[PDB]
Amino acid sequence: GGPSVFLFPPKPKDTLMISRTPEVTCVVVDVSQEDPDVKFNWYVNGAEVHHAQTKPRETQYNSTYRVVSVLTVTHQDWLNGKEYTCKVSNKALPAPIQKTISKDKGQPREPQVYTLPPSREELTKNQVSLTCLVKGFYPSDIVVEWESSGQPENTYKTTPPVLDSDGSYFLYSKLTVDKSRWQQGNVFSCSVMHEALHNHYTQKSLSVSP
Amino acid sequence: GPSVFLFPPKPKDTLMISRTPEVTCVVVDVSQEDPDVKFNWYVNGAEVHHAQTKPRETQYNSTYRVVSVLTVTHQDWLNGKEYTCKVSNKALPAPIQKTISKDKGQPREPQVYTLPPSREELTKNQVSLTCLVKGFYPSDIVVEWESSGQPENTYKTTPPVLDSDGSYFLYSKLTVDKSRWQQGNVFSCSVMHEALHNHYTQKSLSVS
Ligand SMILES: *[C@@H]1O[C@H](CO[C@@H]2O[C@@H](C)[C@@H](O)[C@@H](O)[C@@H]2O)[C@@H](O[C@@H]2O[C@H](CO)[C@@H](O[C@@H]3O[C@H](CO[C@H]4O[C@H](CO)[C@@H](O)[C@H](O)[C@@H]4O[C@@H]4O[C@H](CO)[C@@H](O)[C@H](O)[C@H]4NC(C)=O)[C@@H](O)[C@H](O[C@H]4O[C@H](CO)[C@@H](O)[C@H](O)[C@@H]4O[C@@H]4O[C@H](CO)[C@@H](O)[C@H](O)[C@H]4NC(C)=O)[C@@H]3O)[C@H](O)[C@H]2NC(C)=O)[C@H](O)[C@H]1NC(C)=O
Ligand SMILES: *[C@@H]1O[C@H](CO[C@@H]2O[C@@H](C)[C@@H](O)[C@@H](O)[C@@H]2O)[C@@H](O[C@@H]2O[C@H](CO)[C@@H](O[C@@H]3O[C@H](CO[C@H]4O[C@H](CO)[C@@H](O)[C@H](O)[C@@H]4O[C@@H]4O[C@H](CO)[C@@H](O)[C@H](O)[C@H]4NC(C)=O)[C@@H](O)[C@H](O[C@H]4O[C@H](CO)[C@@H](O)[C@H](O)[C@@H]4O[C@@H]4O[C@H](CO)[C@@H](O)[C@H](O)[C@H]4NC(C)=O)[C@@H]3O)[C@H](O)[C@H]2NC(C)=O)[C@H](O)[C@H]1NC(C)=O
Ligand SMILES: [Cl-]
Repeated sequence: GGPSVFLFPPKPKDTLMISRTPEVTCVVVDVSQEDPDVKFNWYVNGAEVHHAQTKPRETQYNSTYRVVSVLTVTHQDWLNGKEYTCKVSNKALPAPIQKTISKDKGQPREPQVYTLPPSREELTKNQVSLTCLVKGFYPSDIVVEWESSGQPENTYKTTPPVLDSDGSYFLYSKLTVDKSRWQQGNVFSCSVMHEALHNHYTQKSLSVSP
Repeated sequence: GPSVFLFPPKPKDTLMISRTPEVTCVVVDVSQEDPDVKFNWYVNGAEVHHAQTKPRETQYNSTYRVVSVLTVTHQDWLNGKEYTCKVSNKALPAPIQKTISKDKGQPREPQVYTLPPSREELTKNQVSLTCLVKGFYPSDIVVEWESSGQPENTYKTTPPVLDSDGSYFLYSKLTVDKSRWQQGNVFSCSVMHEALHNHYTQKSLSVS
C-alpha cells in the first residue's frame, strides 16, 4: 500500500458562531502496522508547532491504522485567509507529503435574504412550504435555520449553494408547515449567518398577509 | 488493472423524446500491449446485439480509454430493466461486471409552483422568479424556463435534495429585469418527469 493524507477545513457553523471551537484536521489514513505511526509538522503561512494535538489512533478492519492530527484555529485567523499546511512524514513513504488548505479566495459579497410565502396554487393542501431565498453571497460557506416564536423549527431542508452567473452563490431553504398553522398568523423566521453580514447574522421573518 | 464505470443515460435523453438513450460502459486504465478488452452485455440476464464500441481515444497516462455503448429503449429503461456490462481482459484475473438500473421506488408525480419576487426584491434592478418543484421521485428531472415564445437564458437550477418524506424537490431561479416583469410579461417553468401526464407540465407566472 501507500498511506494518503487529507486536509479538512473547519466547520462553517463552528467558524461563524460564538459557541464552537474551529480546527483544521489532517487525516492520515491507510497506515500499515509495519512502520506505523506518523509525525506531522503544521505550518501557518510557513510557521510552527504549537496547539497541534493528535487524536486517539483508531484501527480499521482494512488491516490498518487511521490517525488524525488537529490544529485548533482562531475564528479571526481562518476568516482572514491564513493558509494552513499539514506535512506528513512516515518511514513507509518515499518522501513526506504536504497539503495546504485555506478559506476560499475572493472578495466577500453579502447575502440578500427574501422570504417567499406559499403559492396560491399550493394553498389547497394541508401542508404548505415557506421558501427563503438566500442569494448573492460569497464565499459559499453559510448557515441557514428556521425559527418560530423562539423555538427552532424542525421540518425544513436547505439546498446546497449553487454558483450564480454573477460569481456569487445562492441557495433556498424550504420549511413545510400545516396550512392551519401558517394561516393563523404564526410568524416564522429565516435566519442566516455568513461572513459578510453585519454581526455575521441576519433574520427576516414572514407571516400570513392581511 | 483496468477499472469499469457503468453510466446511465441522461434524463434529458430518456425524457425529451428528441435524443437516443444509451448505457455507457467505460473501461479506464487499460494498458499498452495486453490491451483489447472484451465486452459482454446483459439485459435482465440477456445478451448480444446492439453493443457498439466507441473509438479508442488514447489518454495520456500511458493508457487507453475504451468505451462500449448499448442503445436502450425509453420504455425499457423507465420500466426498470437491469443492464449489466461485464468486461474481460488478460490483465484481469477474473472479469469485472457492473450493473445499473433506474432508481427503484414508486414514481411520485412532481408538484410545481411558481413563486413571484419578494416585495423587498422589487427595488433591485434585476428581480428573481422562483419555481419550486417538490414531491417527485425519482430525482431524474428536467426543468427549463421559457418566455413569450422562445426559451429563457438567465436561470439556474438547484440539485434535487431528498425530502423528509422520501420524495425529492428542487428550485429554479430565473433572473429577469424589473421592467420586463412589471410591464406584465409572462414566464413559464416547464418540467419533464416520468410521473407527469405526457412527461410534461408547464406552469406560468406573471405580475398579477
Ligand atoms: C481502508 O478502509 C478505510 C475505511 O473503510 C471505509 O470507509 C468509508 C469510506 C466507508 O466506505 C466505510 O463503509 C468503510 O469502512 C478507508 O478509509 C477511507 O479512505 C478514503 C481514501 O481516499 C477516503 O476518501 C476520501 O474522502 C474525502 C472526504 O472524506 C470525508 O467524508 C467521508 C465520507 O465519504 C468520511 O469518511 C471522512 O471521514 C471525511 O469526513 C470528514 O471528516 C472531517 C474530520 O474527520 C470532519 O471534520 C468533516 O466534517 C467530515 N466531512 C464529511 C463531508 O464527512 C474525499 O474528499 C476524498 O476525495 C479525494 O479523492 C478522490 C480521488 O481523487 C477525488 O474524487 C476527490 O476530489 C479527492 O481527491 C483529492 O481532492 C483534493 C482536491 O479536491 C486534493 O487534496 C487531492 O489532490 C485530490 N486527490 C488525491 C489523490 O488526494 C476521498 O474520497 C475516506 O475519507 C476514508 N474514510 C474514512 C477514513 O473513514 C481506507 O481508504 C481503506 N483503504 C483501502 C486501501 O481500501
Ligand atoms: C489518465 O487520465 C484520465 C483523465 O485525466 C485526468 O482526469 C481528471 C481526474 C482530471 O484530473 C483531469 O484534469 C485529468 O486529465 C483518468 O480518467 C479518470 O479516471 C478515474 C479513475 O477512477 C475515473 O474516476 C471516476 O469518475 C466517475 C465520474 O466520471 C464522470 O465524470 C468525470 C468528470 O469528473 C468524467 O471525466 C467521466 O468521463 C465521467 O463523465 C461521464 O461520462 C459518461 C460516459 O462517458 C457520460 O454519459 C456522462 O455524461 C459523464 N458525466 C459527467 C458529469 O461528466 C466517478 O463517478 C467515479 O466514482 C467512483 O469511484 C469513487 C472512488 O470510490 C467514488 O467516490 C464513487 O462513489 C464511485 O465509486 C463507485 O460508486 C458506486 C457506489 O456509489 C459503485 O458502483 C462502486 O462500488 C463504487 N466504487 C468503485 C471503485 O467503483 C470515479 O471517481 C474518471 O471517470 C476517469 N475519467 C475519464 C476516463 O475521462 C485516468 O484514470 C488516468 N489514468 C490513471 C489515473 O491511471
Ligand atoms: Cl403525493
